[PDB]
Amino acid sequence: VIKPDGPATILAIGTSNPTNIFEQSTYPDFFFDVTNCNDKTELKKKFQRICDKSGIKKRHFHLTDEILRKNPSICKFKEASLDPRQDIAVLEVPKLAKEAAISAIKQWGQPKSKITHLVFATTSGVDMPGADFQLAKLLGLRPTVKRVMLYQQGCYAGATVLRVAKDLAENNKGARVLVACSEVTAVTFRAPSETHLDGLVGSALFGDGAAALIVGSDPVPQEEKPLFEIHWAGEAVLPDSDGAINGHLREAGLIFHLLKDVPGLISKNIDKVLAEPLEYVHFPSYNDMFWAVHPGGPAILDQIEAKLGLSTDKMQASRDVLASYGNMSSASVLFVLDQIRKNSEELHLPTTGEGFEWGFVIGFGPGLTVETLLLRSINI
Amino acid sequence: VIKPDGPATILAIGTSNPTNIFEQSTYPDFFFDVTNCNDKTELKKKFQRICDKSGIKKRHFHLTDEILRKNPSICKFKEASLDPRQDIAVLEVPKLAKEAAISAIKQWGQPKSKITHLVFATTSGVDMPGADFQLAKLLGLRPTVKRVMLYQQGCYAGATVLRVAKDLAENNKGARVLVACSEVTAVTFRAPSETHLDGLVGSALFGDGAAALIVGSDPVPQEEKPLFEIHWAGEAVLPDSDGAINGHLREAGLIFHLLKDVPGLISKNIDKVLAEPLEYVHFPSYNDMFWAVHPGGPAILDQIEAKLGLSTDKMQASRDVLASYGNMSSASVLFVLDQIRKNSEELHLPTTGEGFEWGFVIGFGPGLTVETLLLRSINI
Repeated sequence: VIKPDGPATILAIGTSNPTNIFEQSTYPDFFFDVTNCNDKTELKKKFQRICDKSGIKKRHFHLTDEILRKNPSICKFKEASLDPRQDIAVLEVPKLAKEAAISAIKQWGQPKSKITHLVFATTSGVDMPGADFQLAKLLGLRPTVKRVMLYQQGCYAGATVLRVAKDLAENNKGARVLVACSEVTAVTFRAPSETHLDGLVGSALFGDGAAALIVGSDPVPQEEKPLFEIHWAGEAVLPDSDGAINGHLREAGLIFHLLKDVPGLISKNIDKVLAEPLEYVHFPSYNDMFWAVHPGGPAILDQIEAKLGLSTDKMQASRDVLASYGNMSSASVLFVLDQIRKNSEELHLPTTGEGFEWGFVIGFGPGLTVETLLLRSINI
Repeated sequence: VIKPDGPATILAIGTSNPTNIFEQSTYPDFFFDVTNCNDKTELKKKFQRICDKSGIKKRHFHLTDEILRKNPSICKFKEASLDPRQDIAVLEVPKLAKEAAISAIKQWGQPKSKITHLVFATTSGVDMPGADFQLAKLLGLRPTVKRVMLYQQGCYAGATVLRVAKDLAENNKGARVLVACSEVTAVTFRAPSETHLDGLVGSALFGDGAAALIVGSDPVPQEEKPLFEIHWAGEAVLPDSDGAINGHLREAGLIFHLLKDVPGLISKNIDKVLAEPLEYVHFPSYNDMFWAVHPGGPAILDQIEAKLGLSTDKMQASRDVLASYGNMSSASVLFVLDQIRKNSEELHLPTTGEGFEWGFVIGFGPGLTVETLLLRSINI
């Protein structure tokens, strides 16, 4: 049996977002109006403060005033609303992923018939057949495409899809893995409550977006263009972090609870979590590495930057994604990777990883799980 | 980078089922009583006929008269019931998997600290953190265990977990993958309706059970005992099978729709689906191979047996699992593999695959997806 020689390499990255742009400055106006909470003036001030300090300037949403008017239960706090949320999510998640995938396949330059595997991640609703099948059907991929459907894995899933793609690409000769992460806030949309600050945080942070990439070992010369190589992939459940990030799919939709200690748990343990991939490459300086950190919120980015003593430019691509699209869960870290390579191509930098050799793709989520991948950039 | 030489090998299989045994002969009596449908005498006759022809003699269930009495919404056809179903499923799925895993780890003989990966599959509810985290926590596995959580993949998931474990085991030196499939009928439990024959089929077929296995490449001599080797893994979406098996997680729980043509779609295409792994091993006779076919129902087993011209003993292990535990979705095919090796050890057969060299692990489900793995038995 002939196995491929080289590491799993990202051969293309494509991204998509819904066309409806919602400015964060005036998001509280829209939000309190569609949920019929205009009379909750005090809660609006608190939500305005969360939005102004969220580090987000705009978010793209499938959900509009019209769609929410046609599905009134989604605007209610605890009323039975899973059904219309699913109806929206099940259809929109693979549709958004399709646009990201088309862009990824186009950048790759090779026909879609060469895609042997498909890894799909979403926390935006669940269905049987999954969003993986639905994406495969929409793109017209081979009926024999090997699929890995990652449902409800939260914000670390952008890192999980690459960890899965790593083994699928490296263990199968000629394997070209289509990776797709798509998030639509249909299930998480929560009406504002005086008794649910986590709901206000999520309503201020969560955005819509899809990211797709082609991963494969042994790139074909003068045909495929290598962007990033995956050298190590793994994860870690943080000590004393039980129940830090919980998410439950209920009759009212996806109800989440984030304990106040989440950014602190991440920052106190980040150096230890990065221990194994750092020793693999002989402990390079943190400032000599590129950072594709999941923009969960401004606090997570600020605290990792401060704990590891990173210069302000390291977290810029992560902050730029947060500013432009908010927290798009699984898709976010892949948008960051795309922005890192785009900045590199725009500025004519030595490597695709902003001039740096080694780098990290870090995702965070339920567990508290921190998923990390060590990537090597490609010289340009 | 040193990669392992040999194929992904199943090093142990452990199984579990809830302690409450429900005889299929008298299941209609219990079923119509707990759902308060005793007055639907005509529907009871139809359900009795489905149960008598289901090829199932007994099923193990977590759900009892008492649990259903304490959660009355689960006994209602379309009333909001996802919440109490999830409350039960989220807790019971990893608990049942724990017992299967403990049995698998015990048979393996090596410490649980050596488990580097965890692949978990369930269609019995969804939660964040997933059943994979919950199993890892209950077993006390390393906090750095690499997890692949396969939610809502239906009845082909027993084959999917092995396909995933194949690449994880073969691409990482020293990797020992704990595979766990656990199904608890909490979400699928459906009150009988004159207008939902699919509900009656599922109520007569679906059972509870968990199966766990240790998968790893390059077995350590005189320490680990190889049971089955995985040589090929793949899948196929069947032609003209759109919407054949649909499953939706709604406010009322997991609502499924199975088109009457499901066993026919599987049997008409099975020879073509098996084409790629058969040519890999030079087309051996179907009767010279062992069969670990998912016992979805008696019709699926009968029709594949008749189409491929299999002798009656081939589907026996599959029929025995159906008879003893019913359709336990993802776990079923792994129970079949366990029964194949148990029969082989009991009868002192030449190989672990009932004296045969090559064999198939076939799963079916939403798509219509047919997942197939080619296995080689080990000489005993």
